[PDB]
Amino acid sequence: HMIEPVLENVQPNSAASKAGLQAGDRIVKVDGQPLTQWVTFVMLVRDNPGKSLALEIERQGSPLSLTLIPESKPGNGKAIGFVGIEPKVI
Amino acid sequence: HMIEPVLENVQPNSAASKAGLQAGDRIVKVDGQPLTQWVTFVMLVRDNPGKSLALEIERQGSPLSLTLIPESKPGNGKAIGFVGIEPKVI
Repeated sequence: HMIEPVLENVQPNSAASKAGLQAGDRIVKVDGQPLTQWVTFVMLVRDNPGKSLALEIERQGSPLSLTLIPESKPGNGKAIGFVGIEPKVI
Repeated sequence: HMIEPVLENVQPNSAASKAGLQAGDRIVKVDGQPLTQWVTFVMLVRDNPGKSLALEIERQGSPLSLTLIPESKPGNGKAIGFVGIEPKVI
């Protein structure tokens, strides 16, 4: 296995904040695809600045659907997504 | 592109600290194996607790050679490498 898609910390507004995402939330689908690694999700975000992603998540074992919209960060090579989530500490 | 192997914050001992790494450092090779993505580096780590890593980095353009020995963290599925680095916020 690798790193499961569970939120460590969410910053304050912060796109992830505004969207309702909490620490401990687990991502289950994005745009109706299941995923199982954090990295899969990260690439998804970075690829969709200001585009809307539809998340099904598990929070306390119960389900939730949240719409999340990456902010747009220069990245200069060239324009990336940003939601403001602290990644689990390696 | 993707995410690059540049270190955001380093932590207080901590195999990464003992090993002598700093925020800003960029990983170039691990056991001669060149890398270009952050995750590539994360994998390498978690997969080698107690094992030891031939490192080549770039600090202010100046190349440099270091050795990392990841601590041995649970994960309990089953025993993972750890160094004490916080990843860029995402």
